[PDB]
Amino acid sequence: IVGGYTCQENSVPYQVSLNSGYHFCGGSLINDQWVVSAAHCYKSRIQVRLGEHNINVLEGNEQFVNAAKIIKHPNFDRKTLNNDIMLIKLSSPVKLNARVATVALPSSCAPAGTQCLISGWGNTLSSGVNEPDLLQCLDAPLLPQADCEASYPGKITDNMVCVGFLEGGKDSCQGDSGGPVVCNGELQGIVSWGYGCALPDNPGVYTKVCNYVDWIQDTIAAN
Amino acid sequence: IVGGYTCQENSVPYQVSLNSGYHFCGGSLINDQWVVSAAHCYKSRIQVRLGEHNINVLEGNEQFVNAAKIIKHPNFDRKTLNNDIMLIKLSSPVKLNARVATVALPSSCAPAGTQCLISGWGNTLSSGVNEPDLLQCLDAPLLPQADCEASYPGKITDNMVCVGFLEGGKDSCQGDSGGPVVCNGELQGIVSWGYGCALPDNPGVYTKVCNYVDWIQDTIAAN
Repeated sequence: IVGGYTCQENSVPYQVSLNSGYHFCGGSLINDQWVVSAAHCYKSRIQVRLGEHNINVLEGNEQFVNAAKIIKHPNFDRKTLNNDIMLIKLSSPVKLNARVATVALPSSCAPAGTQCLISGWGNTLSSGVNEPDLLQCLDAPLLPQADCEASYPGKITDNMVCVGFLEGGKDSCQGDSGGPVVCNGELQGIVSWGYGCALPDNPGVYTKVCNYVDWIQDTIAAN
Repeated sequence: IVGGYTCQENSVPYQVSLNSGYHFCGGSLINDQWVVSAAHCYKSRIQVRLGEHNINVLEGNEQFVNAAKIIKHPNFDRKTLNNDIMLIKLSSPVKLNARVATVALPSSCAPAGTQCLISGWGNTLSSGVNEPDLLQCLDAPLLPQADCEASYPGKITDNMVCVGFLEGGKDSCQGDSGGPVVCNGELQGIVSWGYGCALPDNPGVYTKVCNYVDWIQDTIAAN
């Protein structure tokens, strides 16, 4: 997160860190056994870390669980990052409590103009890299699809949404990938891609989660 | 390397990749058993990969050897990155040949105005991150110490040198760390730090290797 602020400890209780020996992506806990992340965060072994605030210091609220099934959307296209969504079933349910809780799936697609919260331990600089220890938060609005399509001529599908500021300075960045944008209590987007980080006229683009609620539900049920 | 070009295959034969399960820094082979890298690339287990061109495809010229002793400069200061130099003794000597060869230590400190070659598999973008598969090369001059000190008021020691372009656009970046800047056949610098990557007025700064030749020699001899 570039241009954000440190989240109050465990105030984003559905945020998880996906770790392979190091944090490489974030995700959202949607029930006590399933996590939604970006299909481009796929790795064959993933340890999911919940209850995290400082990703590097054991603070005493963490639960670390291994992914048992990691399911990428069957139409995920690696080249356009269309359908960049993945589901991870944990190998055992987690203990839901104050610092570890669920986020709701969307009842409808949020309108342009909605303020959302994006969070993650991803890159905090618009040039070079600096990985933060503490979870970062960003308040940012959902942008009109016309503004999204204008920034990325020919690359935005109906499954992608832009969130951010066209003047730049504040955005998600590599490492935030797979994590949440929550607007009015529901998961509306997943951090997916953008050109650079926090650049003028290059807003971040997010998987539009209200397009996948049937798939997320079919898949949890069949699994 | 931002703004560079793909090196001809195995034309930088002293370049090595330091790997912990992934490439995280570069270095230079200075004899058949010792590698010089940046002290900030220190990890307790390192696999050194030599003969590399595509860091991701076995091409048939690689030699992969484990580090046996990893020695950081005793005055390395983690906060200012002063004395950012480290020596790695390989657990067995490598087979020196066309694609795996030594680079010479400096006979004197190169003058400002010298053209050098910097290489590495580090970040290729000035905003966001993109790691390349193929080794990248950059031709860049050594800058006057006054220009270096002017860009970074209060942070340049006598052990640091700037290389690059004050207009920005071309620079080394995270991941190139620890690798070589060679000028007229001798290792003159080690990729160390800079603000951002390829930004106007923020040239990269490098450990000045001609200040450490006695230490490098003492240390190889005592070990």
